[PDB]
Amino acid sequence: ITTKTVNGVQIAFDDQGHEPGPVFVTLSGWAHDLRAYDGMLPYLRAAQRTVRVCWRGHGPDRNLVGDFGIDEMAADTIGLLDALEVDSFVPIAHAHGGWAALEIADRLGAQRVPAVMILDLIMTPAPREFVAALHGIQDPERWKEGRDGLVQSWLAGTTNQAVLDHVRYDSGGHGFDMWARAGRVIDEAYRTWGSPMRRMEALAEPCAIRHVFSHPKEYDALHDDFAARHPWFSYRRLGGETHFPGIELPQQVAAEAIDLLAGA
Repeated sequence: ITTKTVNGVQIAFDDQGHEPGPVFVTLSGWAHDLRAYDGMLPYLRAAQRTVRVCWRGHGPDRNLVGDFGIDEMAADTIGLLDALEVDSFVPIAHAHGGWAALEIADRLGAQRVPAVMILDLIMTPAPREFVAALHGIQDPERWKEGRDGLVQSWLAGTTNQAVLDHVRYDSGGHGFDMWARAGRVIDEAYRTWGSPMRRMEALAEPCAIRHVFSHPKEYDALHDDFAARHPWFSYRRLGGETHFPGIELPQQVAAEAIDLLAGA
């Protein structure tokens, strides 16, 4: 694991592979790091240069950082990719990392970012149960309750050892400060855009987006309708038990990313 100072903050990352073409850039969700992509990584790096990126405050340095959100996540990873002289690249973002993935796509254009894959991101407007949990993890006294309740629904009774180990053992060293911030940023993201589908339609020059998921349940039909209206959009339900398709089904998700890049 290596680090750079980007925008005055410490960004940890991983740089593997030398195949030519667009670079895979992995972006995790809130309160976990590039180990979310340990399963996919052998397949990704065999295919393309692969850069796994941590968010600010998520690297080995677990000091509390200044408050930040989606605009900073985007500017940090862009500044990192500029420093690494990465040209065109394809973000792979887990759940609400997709908000930053889309902000990055929107900032650089379709030629510098020709595709984006998103993993298990709520595509409807935010359910009220969700918003309720986004406020419970902002609760100093009961943020742990909120997390366990989010986690338990993310697992959905799974037996997949990789997903179990990642949630139980591989996301330590975070607390109220980061979980409350995730509550703040995810809540404000739905409040501002309505939904990530609305977020996508606001892209001036939409690149190729693919949403890969196992958890929403409502509707694939909302996806069919979105794909039928926008040729740049695709999607695939994976059939996994969990909220973590990249960890539960790493080869299949990698195959999807390699497919998405091939098309674009």
